[PDB]
Amino acid sequence: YNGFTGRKITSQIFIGPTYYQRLKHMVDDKIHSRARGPIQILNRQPMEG
DNA sequence: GACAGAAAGCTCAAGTACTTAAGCCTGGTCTTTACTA
Repeated sequence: YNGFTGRKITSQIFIGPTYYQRLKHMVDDKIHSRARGPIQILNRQPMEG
């Protein structure tokens, strides 16, 4: 049944329990932004990493 | 003066030196100086 309106769904959906894994990769460890931060010593260019 | 031989020359196959080798990103760990003097 549709969660929003309560109407039945015309197609019949395949459902069941399946074993799922959470992986090490998370967005909080990958999100990054830069604006006039640290400057490399030799090239006077933005840092790496 | 006509031939042949010995010449410098020239070109053409093998061998050698040198080059590049995807893009971005995240971590971790280790180490710069150990050894003779």
